[PDB]
Amino acid sequence: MQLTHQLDLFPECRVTLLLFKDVKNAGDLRRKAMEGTIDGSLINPTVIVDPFQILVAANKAVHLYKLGKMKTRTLSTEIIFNLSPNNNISEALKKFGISANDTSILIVYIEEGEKQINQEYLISQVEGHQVSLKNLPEIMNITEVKKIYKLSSQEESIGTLLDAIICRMSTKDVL
Amino acid sequence: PEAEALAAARERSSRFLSGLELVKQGAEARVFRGRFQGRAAVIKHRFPKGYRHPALEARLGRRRTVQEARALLRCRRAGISAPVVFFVDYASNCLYMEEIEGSVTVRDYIQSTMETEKTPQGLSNLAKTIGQVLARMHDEDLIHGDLTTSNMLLKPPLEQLNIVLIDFGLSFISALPEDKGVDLYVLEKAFLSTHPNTETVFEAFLKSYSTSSKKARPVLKKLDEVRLRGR
Ligand SMILES: Nc1ncnc2c1ncn2[C@@H]1O[C@H](COP(=O)(O)OP(=O)(O)NP(=O)(O)O)[C@@H](O)[C@H]1O
Ligand SMILES: [Mg+2]
Ligand SMILES: [Mg+2]
Repeated sequence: MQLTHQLDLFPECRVTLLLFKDVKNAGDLRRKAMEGTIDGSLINPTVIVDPFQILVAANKAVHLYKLGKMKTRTLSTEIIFNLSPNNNISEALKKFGISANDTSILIVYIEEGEKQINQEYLISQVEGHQVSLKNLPEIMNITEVKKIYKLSSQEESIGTLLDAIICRMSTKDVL
Repeated sequence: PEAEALAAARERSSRFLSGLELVKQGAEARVFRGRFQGRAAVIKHRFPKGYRHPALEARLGRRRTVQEARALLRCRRAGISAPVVFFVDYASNCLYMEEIEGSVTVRDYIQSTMETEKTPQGLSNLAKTIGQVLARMHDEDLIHGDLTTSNMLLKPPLEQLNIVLIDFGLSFISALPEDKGVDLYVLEKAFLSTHPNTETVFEAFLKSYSTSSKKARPVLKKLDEVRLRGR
């Protein structure tokens, strides 16, 4: 099943998370996202350590989308870029996006007002099993997180990994 | 930036901020508290005063906000406990950060500890810990820019002496021992005219600073210079 949160700063916008395991049509979904035929952002679920991560990225994405000041082409790509610790757009869509061999995929989309997204059709497009977002810990790989964010011993000594992750995401646009 | 779009972001951000619990209306900024996507949060709004050239006004709010955001990142990476940055809105100059739930400023702990103890000697352990924190901070070449006892919090459980630094709007990077001693001298002045008869306690912090920083000797010599020159 799904996970949905309102955005505090943009109250008419819902952010919805969908998680899938045993995904067979990985590369196909990938090319369908490049095309613009599938809804939302396809994210590498193994380096997401918490929905708060996705929500911080979605909040900054909607903020710059409304300002017409995004770094990437679309809202869907902006969400993924904000997940990156650094400002290299291409490394970021490649790393935090889905690979051809992914068997786990996370779908994040943003609805505003009453314009809904065909959730059934989007689930309809994935050859895999939509699991509760509660299973995200099973799919998240702390080793890969600590590697792609380059998290210190020093950072672990004064907070969570989530906390260091959020701090890099939230301040990279000034560093 | 489209004018209409920008103004909409500003009125969106103040609509949100209104309704929140005001924590502190300060000289340059308002601090509110609330929730940000499920987490306990504090929001520092560097509001425009209208009493000056709005270009100068917005430049100032922006530079403070960018300075604090940059420092809070640099603290986290360097193992220096300060609030996690959630989101920085540069259209309005608001910093969204984790609230240090239940915190007490170090100033309030000092005044409340010298009204019951009647002595500063119970504060020595506080002093030592602060020496460690500022030591590590200075050793990564971070200058706080406004070291006061109101810009240090104590994270519950209060008695473990878990210190969290805050207010980095004037922070910056420098290996200059003079800049570090100036940082310490601002703190000493703060002590002098906030917590009377705490000179024993500043020296206690200084001793522990000397011990936990191996770049300390030049810093303390420059601090003596600054004490003398007064600047
Ligand atoms: N992250 C936080 N968690 C909890 N309390 C906080 C936090 N940040 C600030 N506060 C409280 O709100 C006050 C404002 O913090 P500060 O960063 O010093 O803003 P300021 O601009 O300096 N306002 P002022 O100190 O009056 O000039 C602090 O003195 C604390 O009492
Ligand atoms: Mg202050
Ligand atoms: Mg301030």
